[PDB]
Amino acid sequence: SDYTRRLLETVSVLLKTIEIVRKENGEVAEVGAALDAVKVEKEKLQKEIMSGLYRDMRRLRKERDLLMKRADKIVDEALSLKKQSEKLLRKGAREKMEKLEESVDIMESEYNKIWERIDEIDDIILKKETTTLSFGVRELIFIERECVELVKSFNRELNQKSFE
Amino acid sequence: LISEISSKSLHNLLLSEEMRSPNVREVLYSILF
Amino acid sequence: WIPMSELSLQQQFLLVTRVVSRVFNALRKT
Repeated sequence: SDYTRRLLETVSVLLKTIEIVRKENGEVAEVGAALDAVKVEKEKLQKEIMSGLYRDMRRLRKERDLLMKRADKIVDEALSLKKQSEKLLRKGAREKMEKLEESVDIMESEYNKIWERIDEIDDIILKKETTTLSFGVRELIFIERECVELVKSFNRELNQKSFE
Repeated sequence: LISEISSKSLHNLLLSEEMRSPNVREVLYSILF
Repeated sequence: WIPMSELSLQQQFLLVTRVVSRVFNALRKT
């Protein structure tokens, strides 16, 4: 939550610029450079937030894809066990039959576990979306329009001052 | 879809200031065409 | 998301201008 703190220092610098241009009649280019610095720092902060978010998104999505790949491995193994049981049914060896069914049952248990972890990865993905996308970027955008409308209001006041 | 989320966040429509039905939208689209 | 089938004419103008602004920002660095 330090994004609003660094940006709050930035807009405090912007209000300092506003005061020093209001008192001693500074150049408009200084206020333009200040607003451009706020804009580029907001863009860099948004890029940092997006970089971290895409990093954890790649991590979460790669773990989810690893889970589906392991599910593919486990269903391939289950199909192999079913095929082996189907071939062994024609022979009449009943001792390995129970072992095969127990191995299929524990495959099914780990498959249900994989589904549970897939769900608890998906909702984590959704929450890590919504928290950052509702707090960070939106706070930056709101304060960005706030600071640029402060700059525009001061520029209108200066235009009124200069034409009289 | 890298910039699509930022585009979703950026849009400043929070001032509605509209103050009917989507059928009216269709007939007005025809009028505009 | 609030899909575009409920917006206004000037709001759709805002959408197309933000699209063209992103395109211009992408292409102006050349």
